[PDB]
Amino acid sequence: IDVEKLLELLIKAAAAEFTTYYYYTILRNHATGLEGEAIKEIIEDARLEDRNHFEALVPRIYELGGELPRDIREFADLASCRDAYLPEEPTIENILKVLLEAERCAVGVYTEICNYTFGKDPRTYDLALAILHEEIEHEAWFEELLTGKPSGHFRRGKPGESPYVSKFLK
Amino acid sequence: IDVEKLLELLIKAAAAEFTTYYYYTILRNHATGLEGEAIKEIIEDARLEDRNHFEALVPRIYELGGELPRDIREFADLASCRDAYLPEEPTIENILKVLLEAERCAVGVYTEICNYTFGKDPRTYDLALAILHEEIEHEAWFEELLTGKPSGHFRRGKPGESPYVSKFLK
Amino acid sequence: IDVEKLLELLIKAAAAEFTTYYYYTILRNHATGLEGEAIKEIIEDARLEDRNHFEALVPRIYELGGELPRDIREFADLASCRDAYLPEEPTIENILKVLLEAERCAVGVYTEICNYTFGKDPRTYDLALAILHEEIEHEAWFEELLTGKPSGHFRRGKPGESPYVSKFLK
Amino acid sequence: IDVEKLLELLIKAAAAEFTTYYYYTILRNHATGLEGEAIKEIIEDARLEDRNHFEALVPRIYELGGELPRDIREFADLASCRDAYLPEEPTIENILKVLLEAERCAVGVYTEICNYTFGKDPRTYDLALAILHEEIEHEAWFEELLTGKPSGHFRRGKPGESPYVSKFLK
Amino acid sequence: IDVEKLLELLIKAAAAEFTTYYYYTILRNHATGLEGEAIKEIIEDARLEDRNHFEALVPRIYELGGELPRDIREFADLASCRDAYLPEEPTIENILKVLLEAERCAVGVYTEICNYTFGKDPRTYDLALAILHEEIEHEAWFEELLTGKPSGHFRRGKPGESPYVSKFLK
Amino acid sequence: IDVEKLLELLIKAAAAEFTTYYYYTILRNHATGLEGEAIKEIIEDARLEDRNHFEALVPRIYELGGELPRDIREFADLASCRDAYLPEEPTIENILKVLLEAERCAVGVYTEICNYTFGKDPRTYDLALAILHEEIEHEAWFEELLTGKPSGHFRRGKPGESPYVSKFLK
Amino acid sequence: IDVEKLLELLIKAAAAEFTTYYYYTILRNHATGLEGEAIKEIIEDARLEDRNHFEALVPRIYELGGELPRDIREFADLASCRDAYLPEEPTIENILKVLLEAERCAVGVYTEICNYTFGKDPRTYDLALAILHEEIEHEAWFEELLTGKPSGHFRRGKPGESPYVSKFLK
Amino acid sequence: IDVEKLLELLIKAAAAEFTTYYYYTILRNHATGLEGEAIKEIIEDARLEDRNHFEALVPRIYELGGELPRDIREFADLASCRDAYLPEEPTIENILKVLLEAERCAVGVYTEICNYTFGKDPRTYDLALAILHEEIEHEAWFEELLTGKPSGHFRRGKPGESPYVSKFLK
Amino acid sequence: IDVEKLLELLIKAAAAEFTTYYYYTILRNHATGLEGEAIKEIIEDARLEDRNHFEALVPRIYELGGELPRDIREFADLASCRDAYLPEEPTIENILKVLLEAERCAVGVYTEICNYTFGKDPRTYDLALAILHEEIEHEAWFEELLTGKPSGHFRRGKPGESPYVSKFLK
Amino acid sequence: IDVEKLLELLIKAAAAEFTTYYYYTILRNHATGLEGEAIKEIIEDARLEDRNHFEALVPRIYELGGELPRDIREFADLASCRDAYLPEEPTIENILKVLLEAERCAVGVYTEICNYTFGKDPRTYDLALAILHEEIEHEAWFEELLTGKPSGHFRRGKPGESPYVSKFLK
Amino acid sequence: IDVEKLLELLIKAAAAEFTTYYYYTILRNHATGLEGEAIKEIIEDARLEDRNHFEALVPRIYELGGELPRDIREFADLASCRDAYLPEEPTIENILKVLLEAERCAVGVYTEICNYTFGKDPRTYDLALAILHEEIEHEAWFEELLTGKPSGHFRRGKPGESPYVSKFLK
Amino acid sequence: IDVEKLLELLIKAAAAEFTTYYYYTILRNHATGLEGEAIKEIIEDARLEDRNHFEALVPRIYELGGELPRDIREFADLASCRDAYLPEEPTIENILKVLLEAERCAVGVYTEICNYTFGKDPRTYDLALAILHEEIEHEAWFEELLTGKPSGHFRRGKPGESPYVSKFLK
Ligand SMILES: [Fe+3]
Ligand SMILES: [Fe+3]
Ligand SMILES: [Fe+3]
Ligand SMILES: [Fe+3]
Ligand SMILES: [Fe+3]
Ligand SMILES: [Fe+3]
Ligand SMILES: [Fe+3]
Ligand SMILES: [Fe+3]
Repeated sequence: IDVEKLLELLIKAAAAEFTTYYYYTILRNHATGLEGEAIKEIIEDARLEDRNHFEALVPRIYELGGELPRDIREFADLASCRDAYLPEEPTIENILKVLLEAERCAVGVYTEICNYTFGKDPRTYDLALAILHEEIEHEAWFEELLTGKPSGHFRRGKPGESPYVSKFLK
Repeated sequence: IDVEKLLELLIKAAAAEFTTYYYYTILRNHATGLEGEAIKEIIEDARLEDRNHFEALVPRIYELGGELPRDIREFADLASCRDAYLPEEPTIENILKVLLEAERCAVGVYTEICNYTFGKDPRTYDLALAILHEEIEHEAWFEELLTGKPSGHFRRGKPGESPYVSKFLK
Repeated sequence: IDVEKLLELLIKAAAAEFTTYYYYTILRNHATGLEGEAIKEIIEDARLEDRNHFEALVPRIYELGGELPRDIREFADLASCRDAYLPEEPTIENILKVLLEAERCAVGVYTEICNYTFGKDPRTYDLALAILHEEIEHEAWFEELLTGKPSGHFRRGKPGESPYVSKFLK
Repeated sequence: IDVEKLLELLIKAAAAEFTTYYYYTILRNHATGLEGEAIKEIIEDARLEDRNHFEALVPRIYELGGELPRDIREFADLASCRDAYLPEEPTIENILKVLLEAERCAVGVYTEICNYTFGKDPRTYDLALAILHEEIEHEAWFEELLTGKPSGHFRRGKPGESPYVSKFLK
Repeated sequence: IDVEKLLELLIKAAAAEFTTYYYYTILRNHATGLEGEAIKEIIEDARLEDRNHFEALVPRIYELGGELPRDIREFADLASCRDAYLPEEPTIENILKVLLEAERCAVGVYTEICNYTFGKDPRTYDLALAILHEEIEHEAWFEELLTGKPSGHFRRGKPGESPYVSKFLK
Repeated sequence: IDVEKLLELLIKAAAAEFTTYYYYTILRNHATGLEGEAIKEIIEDARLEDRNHFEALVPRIYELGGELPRDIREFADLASCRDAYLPEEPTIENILKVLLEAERCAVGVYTEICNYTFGKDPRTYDLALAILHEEIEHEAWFEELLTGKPSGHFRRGKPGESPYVSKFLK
Repeated sequence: IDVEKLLELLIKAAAAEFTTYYYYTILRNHATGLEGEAIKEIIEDARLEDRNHFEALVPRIYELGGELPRDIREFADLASCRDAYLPEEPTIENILKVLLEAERCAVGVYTEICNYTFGKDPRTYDLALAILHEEIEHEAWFEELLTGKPSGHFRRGKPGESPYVSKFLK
Repeated sequence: IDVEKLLELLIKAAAAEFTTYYYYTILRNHATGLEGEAIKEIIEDARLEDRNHFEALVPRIYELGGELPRDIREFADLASCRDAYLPEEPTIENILKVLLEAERCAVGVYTEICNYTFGKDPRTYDLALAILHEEIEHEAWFEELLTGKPSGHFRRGKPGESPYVSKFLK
Repeated sequence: IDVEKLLELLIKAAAAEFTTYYYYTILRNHATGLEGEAIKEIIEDARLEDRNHFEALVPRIYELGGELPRDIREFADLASCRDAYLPEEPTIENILKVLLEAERCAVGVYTEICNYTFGKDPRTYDLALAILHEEIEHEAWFEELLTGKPSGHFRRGKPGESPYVSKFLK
Repeated sequence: IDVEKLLELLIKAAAAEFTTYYYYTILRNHATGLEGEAIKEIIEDARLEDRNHFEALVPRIYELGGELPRDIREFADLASCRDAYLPEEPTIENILKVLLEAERCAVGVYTEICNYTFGKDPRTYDLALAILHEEIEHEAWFEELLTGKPSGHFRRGKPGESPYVSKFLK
Repeated sequence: IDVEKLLELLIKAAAAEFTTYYYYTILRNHATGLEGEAIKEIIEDARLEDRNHFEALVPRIYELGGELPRDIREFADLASCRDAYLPEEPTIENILKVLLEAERCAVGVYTEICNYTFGKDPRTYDLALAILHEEIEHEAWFEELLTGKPSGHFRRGKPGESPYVSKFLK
Repeated sequence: IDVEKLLELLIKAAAAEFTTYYYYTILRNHATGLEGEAIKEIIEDARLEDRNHFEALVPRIYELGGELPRDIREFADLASCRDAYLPEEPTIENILKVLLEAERCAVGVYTEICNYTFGKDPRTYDLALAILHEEIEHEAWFEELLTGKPSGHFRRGKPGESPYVSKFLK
């Protein structure tokens, strides 16, 4: 494995998770009214688990000899996803669209990392797989709410449970 | 008490609970969208408690000298209720209709067993009464969601609590 | 501080909390249907915390040399708020209107008590402040549900948590 | 069963429990001195369990198609017991007399409901029986304290345990 | 109900439970070897739950105006069962025979009490029913071990759980 | 990956787990006598974990765009294993034979799914691997009991622990 | 050590604890009125810990090759203490006298066993010492209540804690 | 704020709490007999919470640049209260008099500190307020026991709970 | 109070906390070697509590009618503190210098907010006071490590305890 | 006490415990079949508690100025017991013979240490006594399984409880 | 035993523990800087356990008919150790010297008490032994930190665990 | 896969873990002084997790048809690592060198096993991967302490947590 490339991938994914922890706060606060109370706890579940994803990526970055960038704006500019901005018309459907685009991008990032470390770096692969479980379940929550396609998921009992990444957490 | 008749009643009710544990899984997965997120945890609450009802009926069946049937298809064909099939147009209102018919039938089954063992078999009566509490509360949840008639119930804190049948559970 | 005036304020506020514990029960039971399941746990959260507010006001009343009135009808007639009556047309929006008027009055009562005991009676001030936190958060829940204005609150994990008044509770 | 009669009985008993939750607060605060510290926790135990009795009666009332009355004064005027007023000479013995009259009336109310729903409405019967256990134990506590007749009861570990009605509570 | 007769029944049953708590200790210690390790935890489960049965009968005896007899030998001589003596040849099969005779007698005692208080004394009936659940499950454990007839019971997780009588325990 | 083939494999394996949850109940109840008490908790451990396997397979099926079949008999007819029928001579050795054939088939099913999704679908692979851990340990328990070959496993502390699949459970 | 003598001492002390568990039940129920509520929890604390003393003595008896006697009346007749009979005039002071005589005898029994096994049988010595701690604290509770001599003890948080003998308990 | 003056106040109050932790031990041990068992747990509650007050004052003293005095006798000589000496005639009423004088002095000390840091040092003010809550509740317990004036307080569940100062404790 | 000014103050302080949560991660990772292991848990304690400070500021911002800025770079540019950059020579002493400058600035920010809302906005004042407690204790930890001045603080038991702000957290 | 002799005794006993932790693993894995499932948890209980014995001996060795030997083979060669080798014919009875010889030797080792430190080194004596309790109970388990002599012991609830040595453990 | 001599020894040792609880607070606060953070939790562990030693000595003093002295200065003047004064040059090494002298004196005090009550007063002996365990482990912590001699101890998980004296604590 | 080769690898790795559990005890005890207290808990964390690694390897060895060797010296001679001997000059830096060589060897062993079972034996691969996570984190702890290279790890909350291997543990 070319380890500088994996370090770029991992830093970009961790910037995606950190920015996501911010933008989801904003999105959570605008899920308002009767429809929004339905999706608020789900946004909060995804936001806390994603910040846990950041908390799991950083130790692996420093394991491989990389560092987080000096400036937090450099970090934000490195995000592998685009910013989950609040829509101009922040309806519940428009917000769900933004959240679904974010978790679809996140699934792709971690699929890319797993397809990079498969049979080559088992620790990073296992970590990217653990985050990929939770990003797939994030995408399913928001795609069932926005489109109605049944994907059989439930709401975590408490936000930030992160059942698949917890063994990388303290 | 004619104990073969009570054994038929109890086996038929346990087949109702086992099939219900399956069909409610299917119904749970199709409660989708913004309206469905409202009723999903309630379907899950009823599904887990009903499978707990099966888990409480089987020991009493073997107490009285009966057995579950050899083949699982024989068992399913013995269900005292009709199959809670997914409706052809699986809207939230049509699904609530199916769930309400299932829990109304279940209330009738356990009313029948209690009216059979009253003053005659106190253990089976107490057990049928404990399940009857939870089936009455299932019916009330779904009738408040479908019709709006206030029956004063809340959502269990965690699915499968089964507060009335727990003392028959392990 | 004129302590008979503070005792009137505190008794009137405790009658507001006790009556509110009753009327919110009624309002909780009529939050029915698909929209009402969304607001039921929020009504229950506010009802239990408000009865906890009564449970915190009574010890301070007897600290200052006051008593609850002999007759429970005298007590109800002393409520600093108006009765959160069930609306003639008990829709979800009309019920939210009633709940929001009740929690807006409650915020005003406890603002008045804090503006009375500020720098003068620190124990009563701290207690009125603790209740005022929870009444402000009640008002925000119901104003976000009724109007959509984002005020950034979540649902307590379990009803009656009363995180700000708990240190006055047993 | 004539269900309007059972609804009257159940509403009157729930008004008895709600008023009792108020009047026992007052009685608790006047159990003072060296003798009163002995009976205070017992008054608190009975007060919290009785308010739990109210919390268990209301869901059954709305199950059967009844409602709590619109006005809280109507409710108080419906109490099946007389008001546990603070005695004119509020000695420990006079207060125990009042508490014993209240719990003797409560035992009679729930005996009446059980004698009404026996073999006829098993859910309401089971609920009235669960409250009747705790009202019998309330009467025994206060009759042992006032007269010395041994009835073999202990103090609940924590107030409001309600071991017999808990399965109807949330 | 003739209450002196019910007091005799209840005192005799409580002597049965107290003596049983002793004799089961002895029987537990002689369940030795490879076969006995299988039945030891089951003997211990039944012994602790039976002593819990004594702990639940005594408060009801003093509720009804009765007392335990002055002398512990009078008490032992009042046991409604015969003494679960260690067999002359204390094999695992002979010990199981003794345990099964004891729990069959206990089922009969509590069936007799329930058939006495049915529709007449609901508190004592509920208590006798709760003990009767656990005595029926004791009989089933020992009859499955001695004869092999399937009655579908499992081993309690911890001895003395007493899931049916716990609400009468402190 | 041809996703309809993986959906067939996953539905067939989930029917195997659901039928197994039924048939193991029956097998559990006939593990009787002194020898059977030894294997009962082990049957119960495997039965509960297998029903947990069903509870983990269904969300992945609806993730991939599949559904459980409409009718529960269709589902049972799709089981990748043969029915763990009670043997004609239900001795402890014959029952162990049936249980060992069932868990050997289950190991083969999940080996097949893992050999299908390896390096191709990491979420389904991880899930099939988690179930495969527990099916390998089921096979080892029953092969040590039936043949005596040491495979170094212990009994789970509580049934249905499912230590490897729990992160897919709620 | 002459081990038959130590076995006599240990069997006599265990009969003292078993009879005490009975007689303290009776004494507990007659600690009535305002004064008795003060001493009831203390009687209950001593009763449960003493029955725990029986539960710790029996394993050591069977360790040393002894057995509990065949008949429970033989056992009661072997008690190293005299029977804590209910006094003819069962006042709170007379009951405290009886309880203090019982715990003074118990302190003497275990002092005798410790003075027997000192430097000779360390396991039995440690066990007799652990019971002797709790019997000394029982005597101090009852001597402070009856005479007022300060011995600095508090009430255990929950009855039957047995902090010194717990490591011999299961 | 003149910070040396606040440091004197805080050191004097912490010496009051440390000496109080000693003298309350002595007072606790002499609350003997039937009346004293009533007040013992209340003395223990106040003693442990007061030693917790010392544990909260010391970090704030070292925050502000002060130190505890070198010698423990200097410290004791700095106590803002007078020594809660055991009365010459240590009756329950005389001991309650001493305890009430101590907690009345403590309320005055912390009122003085709060009136010093109000709007000037918010951390010390909040800390002095938290201790002042618990000292007001100490005074109320002892004034209700000694005089009978109802102040509506209960006994903490466990000694040293310190619900208001706990957030300053470790 | 001019509420736009308080909203600026609160948004700037929340940007300080969010950036601090990032920069402290970086600082935590470079506290290396034998000296750094001493300060790592303290950096982690401060980092988690500061991110909790962000989690408490956002609900109050949306209460007062403000919002977090659309872009995360705008947010970072609004931080009331300067960026806790990793020093060019990242020794343990240089890192402690940076951490101490950050927590000294944070103490000043929250002193400014409290001096703004004192007697004017009690909810925001209480919140700013709760954060100010934890920022004062952060400054004391780092000033004791860097200079040796005794300020009497200990290490929180687990990172992110936030004992003073927890009642604002979920 | 000659402390080099006590250090030899303690090092030899700790080598006995460490080797025993290995050999019991092997013995545990060969307790197979229907008889072996009975004794497996008992072997596991003894193995974990014995490794806990090693964990308690090492701190006392370094207290007295001794060390564990440099090489792990030197350590194994110092074991005060002989190696609990797997028997050539590893039947359940032959394995029980080996386990009983090991725990009989262990009882003798710790009897020797206690007879060495009695009245001379109280810390080491107390530690050797705590291990001696658990070794006596190990011997009793295996002697009841192999010979049937009743010694009145039960199975620890969870392996490695070590109730007597836990206060020396971390 | 001459009990006045043992009472002197026990009162002097309890004054040593109480003064130590004060002086260790002071010593804890001056363990500053990078080296001091290493020893702070160890000082806190010893300080809390020593105050627990005081909490265990007082009940035994009042058991034997002794009392704590009337005045707290008399008590401090009775300390069996010398005052653990802050050194004139309070370096980490000088502070460790003071702490090691204090715990060496404490080991000698409790060795003296055990050598006094050996075979003569088993309760006091057991108590002095329990404190002597913890004082030996205190001495080992400080002697390993000051000199480097390996004595194999670890840091208690939480301060004031007091694993050996806890059974004397409430 | 050639299964005898994998059995050699797994037995050699389990001997590495068992010997490591011994040698780390020795290394832990010599991490003395002010610097050593910093690294002691980290040595203890690694030692307990490594012994947990042994506890996870043995069941997989007996799954695959292998056994631990008859003699514990044969086992030690099979260790895939070299013995982590105490250095001749046991400074903190020399001890860290030894620990880092041990965990670097362990990372290589488990990398070798994973590179052997990849896509071939998924259970053993998953197990070797779980141990490899914890061995990589062991190496990072010791390399950050010895060299200062930031690898972003923290100290486990309690020793032997083994977050990655726990699902293989009981
Ligand atoms: Fe993410
Ligand atoms: Fe059902
Ligand atoms: Fe019984
Ligand atoms: Fe006793
Ligand atoms: Fe104080
Ligand atoms: Fe901050
Ligand atoms: Fe000490
Ligand atoms: Fe390892």
